[PDB]
Amino acid sequence: PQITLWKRPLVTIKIGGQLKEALLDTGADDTVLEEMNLPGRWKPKMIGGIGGFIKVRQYDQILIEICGHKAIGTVLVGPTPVNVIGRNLLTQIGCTLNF
Amino acid sequence: PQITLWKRPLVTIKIGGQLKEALLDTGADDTVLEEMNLPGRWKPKMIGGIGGFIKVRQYDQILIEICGHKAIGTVLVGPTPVNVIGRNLLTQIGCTLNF
Ligand SMILES: CCC(CC)CN(C[C@@H](O)[C@H](Cc1ccccc1)NC(=O)O[C@H]1CO[C@H]2OCC[C@H]21)S(=O)(=O)c1ccc(OC)cc1
Repeated sequence: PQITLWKRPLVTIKIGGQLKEALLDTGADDTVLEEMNLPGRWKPKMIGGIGGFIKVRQYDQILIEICGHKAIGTVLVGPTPVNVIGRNLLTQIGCTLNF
Repeated sequence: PQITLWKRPLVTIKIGGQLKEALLDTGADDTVLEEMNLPGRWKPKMIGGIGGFIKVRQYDQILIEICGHKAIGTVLVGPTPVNVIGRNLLTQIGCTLNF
């Protein structure tokens, strides 16, 4: 689809078999989701944003469907203000910026 | 143009008579720029992201050119680690997300 930006580009995602709403975020290198349960192993990591750094759990090679498009990649879980889909997954679904 | 997301979507902007690099950021409601001593009145504001909130100065009706596309709107100035062009201006230059 072509998504205009008068509203937040929020979309439905499927991860761990569960539906969620997430923000398509071209300013995020990484995908960061709010606290949730995911199966498999994870590693503790740090990630920094506009206000400083937070502790996240890093899940690698996670299946996630974004607005009907499949991706498999790294998902960070932690106290982010909102679920964000970052460039690591936006590239996989073929998302580009156009003006 | 079309911008892929293999790397950060950095572009040159002109604001306050200065050229700077800034992210085209679909996840930013507002535009947030590195500390700069703009003239005119402003209003205090706090904006939150990963890590928490930062204090910024809100300037209204600021002229800003993004890849040769002119815009005018609100710009927030403060200790951000990166310049981000938010949806308030991305809509003015006709920017969409496409996949
Ligand atoms: C609330 C959603 C999101 C935070 C997630 C908001 N951000 C825009 C993002 O694009 C920032 C913009 C941003 C980019 C880089 C450094 C600071 C901020 N990116 C970001 O935090 O990404 C992190 C996750 O992936 C990593 O790659 C970048 C940092 C990591 S922001 O910078 O904090 C922000 C911008 C405008 C605003 O107006 C009300 C309020 C908050």
